Amino acid sequence: PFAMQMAYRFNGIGVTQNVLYENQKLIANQFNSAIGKIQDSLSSTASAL
Amino acid sequence: GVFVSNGTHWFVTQRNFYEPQIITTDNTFVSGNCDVVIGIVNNTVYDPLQPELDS
Ligand SMILES: *[C@@H]1O[C@H](CO)[C@@H](O[C@@H]2O[C@H](CO)[C@@H](O)[C@H](O)[C@H]2NC(C)=O)[C@H](O)[C@H]1NC(C)=O
Ligand SMILES: *[C@@H]1O[C@H](CO)[C@@H](O[C@@H]2O[C@H](CO)[C@@H](O)[C@H](O)[C@H]2NC(C)=O)[C@H](O)[C@H]1NC(C)=O
Ligand SMILES: *[C@@H]1O[C@H](CO)[C@@H](O)[C@H](O)[C@H]1NC(C)=O
Repeated sequence: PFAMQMAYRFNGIGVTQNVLYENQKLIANQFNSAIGKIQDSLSSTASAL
Repeated sequence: GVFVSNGTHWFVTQRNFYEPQIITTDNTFVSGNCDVVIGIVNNTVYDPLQPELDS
């Protein structure tokens, strides 16, 4: 399961996995906002490539 | 490692080779309350000195 995969990647950079399980919804919201910002900067800017 | 269930009983194992052990307080660590983890499960954590020492 995907949150268990994210918990052991957090463990790979030296954070304990309870930090992820206790902040799971904040972390998923920050990810969804960052994807939306990538999409806006590609959808209106014309020198990126 | 990871908590796994064989259908009836809960164990802890390493991720790349299957070798199930009893969940004790040397296998695990405590942090926080049971209401902030999505998907937590009710089970017992055995204390490894209560049969060997009650002197
Ligand atoms: C899941 O694991 C438990 C724990 O070992 C199994 O229960 C044991 O089964 C053996 C053989 O039938 C018995 O000798 C033990 O006394 C049982 N232990 C306990 C605590 O009851 C259980 O059978 C396993 N289930 C499956 C489907 O493999
Ligand atoms: C896991 O165990 C806890 C504690 O025994 C259960 O929490 C209780 O839930 C009932 C209603 O379901 C409440 O009225 C109690 O006040 C709760 N106890 C505590 C100490 O908060 C929980 O329901 C169990 N979960 C499962 C899935 O069995
Ligand atoms: C897994 O999905 C079920 C619905 O099929 C849901 O009830 C359960 O809470 C989910 N568990 C986790 C850990 O998200």
